[PDB]
Amino acid sequence: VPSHRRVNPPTLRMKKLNWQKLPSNVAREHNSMWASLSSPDAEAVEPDFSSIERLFSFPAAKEPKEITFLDAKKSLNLNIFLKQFKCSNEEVAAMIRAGDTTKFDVEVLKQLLKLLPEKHEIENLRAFTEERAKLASADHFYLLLLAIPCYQLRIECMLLCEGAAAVLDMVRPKAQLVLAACESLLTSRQLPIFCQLILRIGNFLNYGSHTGDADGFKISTLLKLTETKSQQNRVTLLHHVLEEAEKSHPDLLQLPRDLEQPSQAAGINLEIIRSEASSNLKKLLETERKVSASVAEVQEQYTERLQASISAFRALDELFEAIEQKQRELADYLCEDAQQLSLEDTFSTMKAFRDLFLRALKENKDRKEQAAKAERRKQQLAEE
Amino acid sequence: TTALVCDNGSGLVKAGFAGDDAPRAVFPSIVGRPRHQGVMVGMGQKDSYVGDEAQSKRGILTLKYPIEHGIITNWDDMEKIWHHTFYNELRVAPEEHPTLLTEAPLNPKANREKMTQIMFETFNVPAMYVAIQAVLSLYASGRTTGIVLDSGDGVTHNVPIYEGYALPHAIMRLDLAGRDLTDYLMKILTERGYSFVTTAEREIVRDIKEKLCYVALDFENEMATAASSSSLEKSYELPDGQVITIGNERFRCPETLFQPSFIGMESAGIHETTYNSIMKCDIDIRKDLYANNVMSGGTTMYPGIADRMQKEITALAPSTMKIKIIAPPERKYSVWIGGSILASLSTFQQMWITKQEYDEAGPSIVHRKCF
Amino acid sequence: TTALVCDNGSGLVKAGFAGDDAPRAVFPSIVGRPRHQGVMVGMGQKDSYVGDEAQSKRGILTLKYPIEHGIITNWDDMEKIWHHTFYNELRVAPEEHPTLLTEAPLNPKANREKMTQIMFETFNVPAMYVAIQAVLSLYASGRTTGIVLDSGDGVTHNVPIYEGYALPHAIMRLDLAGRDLTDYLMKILTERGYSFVTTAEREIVRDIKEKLCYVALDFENEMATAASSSSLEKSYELPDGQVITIGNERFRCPETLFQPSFIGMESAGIHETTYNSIMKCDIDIRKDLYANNVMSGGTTMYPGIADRMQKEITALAPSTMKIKIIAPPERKYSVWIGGSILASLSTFQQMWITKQEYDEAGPSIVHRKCF
Ligand SMILES: Nc1ncnc2c1ncn2[C@@H]1O[C@H](COP(=O)(O)OP(=O)(O)OP(=O)(O)O)[C@@H](O)[C@H]1O
Ligand SMILES: Nc1ncnc2c1ncn2[C@@H]1O[C@H](COP(=O)(O)OP(=O)(O)O)[C@@H](O)[C@H]1O
Ligand SMILES: [Mg+2]
Ligand SMILES: [Mg+2]
Repeated sequence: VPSHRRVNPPTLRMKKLNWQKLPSNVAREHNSMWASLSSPDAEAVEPDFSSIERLFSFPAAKEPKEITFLDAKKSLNLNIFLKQFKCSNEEVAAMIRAGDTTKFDVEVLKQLLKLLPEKHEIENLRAFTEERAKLASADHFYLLLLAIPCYQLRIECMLLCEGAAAVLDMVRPKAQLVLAACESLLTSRQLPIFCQLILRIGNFLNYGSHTGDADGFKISTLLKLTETKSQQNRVTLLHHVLEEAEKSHPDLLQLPRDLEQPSQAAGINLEIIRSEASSNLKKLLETERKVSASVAEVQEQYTERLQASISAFRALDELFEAIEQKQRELADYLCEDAQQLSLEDTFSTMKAFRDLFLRALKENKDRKEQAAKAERRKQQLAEE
Repeated sequence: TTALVCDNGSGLVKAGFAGDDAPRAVFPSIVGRPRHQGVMVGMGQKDSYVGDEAQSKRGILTLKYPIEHGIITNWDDMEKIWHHTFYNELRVAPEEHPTLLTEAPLNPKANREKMTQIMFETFNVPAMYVAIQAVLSLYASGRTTGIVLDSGDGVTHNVPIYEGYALPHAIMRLDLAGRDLTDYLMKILTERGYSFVTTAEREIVRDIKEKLCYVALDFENEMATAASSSSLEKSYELPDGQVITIGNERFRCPETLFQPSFIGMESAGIHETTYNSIMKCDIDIRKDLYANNVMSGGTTMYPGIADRMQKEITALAPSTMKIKIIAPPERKYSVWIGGSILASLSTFQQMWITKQEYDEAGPSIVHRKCF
Repeated sequence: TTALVCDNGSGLVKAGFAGDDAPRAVFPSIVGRPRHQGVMVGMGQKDSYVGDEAQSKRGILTLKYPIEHGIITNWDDMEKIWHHTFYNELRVAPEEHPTLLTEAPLNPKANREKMTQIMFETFNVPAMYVAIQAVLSLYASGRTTGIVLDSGDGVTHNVPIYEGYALPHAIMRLDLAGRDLTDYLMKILTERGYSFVTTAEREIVRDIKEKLCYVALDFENEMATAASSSSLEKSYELPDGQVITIGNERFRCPETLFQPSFIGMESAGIHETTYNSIMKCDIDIRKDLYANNVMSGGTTMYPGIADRMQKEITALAPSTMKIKIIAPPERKYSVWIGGSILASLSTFQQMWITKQEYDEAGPSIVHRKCF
């Protein structure tokens, strides 16, 4: 008998508390308690619904035709985009037309190109004939955008000039660092004397074997200096060489001074920035050709900046060609063929070896400092 | 109808009307209870001070924070915080105003159920919304994509988001923020002989953390400068008239944000947490995220955090692509500013959570509606 | 004299004597250093802890797992692990026991040369032989020719073997193993609703992977009954009281071995790398490759992996209805047990590398005796 289900409907709205459900077929099993509860002989306690309805009930007893041709999501994104400028959209269409770069970085122009008007949207805006004030801020911004002749070309000039300036200021000091790196690698002063000391100790060590009696090595042998460990497994060969060089010939301690421009390597891949620079120069040439087909206002707005960008990227391509020529010189310098990676492997090699030089210097200084401290402690315990 | 934006943060509750630039009611979230006895009969000796009255009368009060590590622990206190910020500060009826609310990422679901049921059953509203704090912090910056690091009072969490799509797996959370820096400042101030043990003194240590502390650009050079010369020592006047002078503690206190081993945590600094957040994303969208690092929360008010953060990210990441830090001066209220931007839109009228939706779907439609 | 066999594992280094049924020492591949600063005396506390001692005191220790994906990168910590493995775990000196060793397949040649020169110069063993883990894994089953799937904690490989000699051209690599399965298991249990940020939670999920997870005979059919299976849903109790419920994920964690597109990479599975590795050999050996297919590692303890390997090789290869994939019950340590079988024999005495061979030939003897 469904005695618990027989409930009068309350006239007020009641708070809904959450709990999980069990189904009805699982409910009325014979060994379940609900076979006994559904019997009339069960002790049915009647609660006071009036006091609970006093307590736990709820205390709660234009121009919408904006005629927007967009959907909700793109209008929402364009409203978020429009509200960042803290000004009217008339000023926005003004500095789109006037050619200003102060308030437009790469991401804002990327968002603007990602919220371009579509063909049916432009057709619905042009077929519109009623009052312009009835439209949304999004549609009025699109009408102001369509009022600008060749607006997409101007936004592309904004995006490509700002991106070209950013890529030039990123790539040009690093390409100068690569040029200074390979120039200092081609002409180094104490690096022959360091190789003199290394090959003197190495030809002393591997006597009487098939690996002995050599008169040179590649630059990768500078990585293999760290693989050497002593009987204590604490002193490397590089530690012993710098410890002897600190006593005998300290000019090798000025060895990172000539090679500080090889330090930090390139840290990049040169083909990625070269492809990006070539793509940017191709896009600048295409944009200059498109502006040349456009009106003279766009010409006086953009042609000097496009020519400066094309000149700077041409100087960058000349610098890349110089990097290629010095790469061939560095391949012949270390006597390795040019088909293998002799540019990024050599810079990562030199950055790794200079970090090995700096840690070997500071660990030799720490070893001498702790030896001096232990000697002072021994003299202390001998005094006392 | 003017909506209400009410960021119920761990540190300070920031509430006001939508469509405005600055929040009207900014006040810390503490409940003060008198530990002593009353002898002076009458004059409204009310037993639980909430808000700025707890701040002003703090010398006789035990202060309890209802929010601990971005989790609403004490619920009666947090209801008193909501009652004070609706009735005493804004002085508005909740039944005639929508109320935007904020939340921390990776929150428990039953926590959202509980705030939804208090915001629909006790304080009845026509509509309300729950949003991620980092997403509103990004919307204050006006860009659609980027990574937002938010360091509140209990949580420093990283959320990268690309075109509004918040990546769930690349969100993570580090429990090291302003209260832990305050406790470490109590621990290191006893080296100079200044003792602060009471909860009343936590406001004083939080105040000197707000006023005098700053992020060092390099920790070792600032150590050598502080050890060499006493040029960086700064004085503070206590409310009892005593004047203290602190030295290296101006930069040893935010350095826990970059070195969590000071307070004894195995996890790395916020730069490494940002980096590991970036590697969890897809490799194509990382270029957008590296140039769009957005700070929010008042723990980024230290005036050396941007250049040090740029240095740490540029050192740790590969240097191929652009590193740019977005640190607006009003990023302390960027959660509230982004809520005011989001609440005042014509498209937002259909993402409101109405009373009828609550009656249909319990306090559970916020899971399937919001992210 | 009895010989020593050690499996230098990515997640578990095992060590013991030749002829034993089980390895005497099983310890994780960890090196611990003290996490906080502090010196005192404390009755001579050790500067570095390794293995079970590092596992036992691991709260005050930062750990290092120095093998990355089967391949050795940090060499000093391997030297410390080998010093623990001889001098304290088995309590031996390595200059009189011949020592069998294990390598990951497709090992770099400089790693093998460095391994041999550290065995001969530092430890000064009188005899050492490097074997691929798959060749020892075939030796535990007791045959000399065939392809073997070996998935440990670092990396998955399929290696063909001819008369005890491996073919390095047709060895194939799949970039997942039990560590990657453990990471994926934390990922989909986090998607189920849990969170594992601590050390002990990761060890509990490792023991969940040890106990509950299995491979079904059919993935699609067991998906088809996944909501309706009364026996699929298992659970586990953490000792502080947390309950972890696992359902279909019990056969989604190891099926990453069969289909690596579950996690988001397009690499071939443990049956597909096996099939492609069989076709890259000479044609004559391929029936012997199918006839002696042995799975090995702790990543093959999932029950019902044998009949699923049977069904997948049945699907790819129409000639393999009736040939059975051999799954020993002790193929946790089949690398070690096959090393015990190989080193304990009296036919292996010629194949050891002497000290004089390294002295006259250089380290490159590891290219030419171990093949
Ligand atoms: N019973 C089990 N069921 C499932 N997984 C297990 C079981 N026991 C151990 N594992 C897991 O499998 C791995 C152990 O496999 P194994 O001992 O072969 O690895 P390893 O030797 O360290 O690796 P590698 O051979 O790549 O060097 C670990 O990731 C461990 O967590
Ligand atoms: N000017 C300041 N300088 C340094 N720290 C500040 C400053 N103002 C506030 N803070 C710190 O940042 C926090 C600001 O709180 P907020 O981020 O607005 O909310 P919550 O942290 O409660 O989520 C406070 O706890 C305070 O410790
Ligand atoms: Mg906050
Ligand atoms: Mg192993």
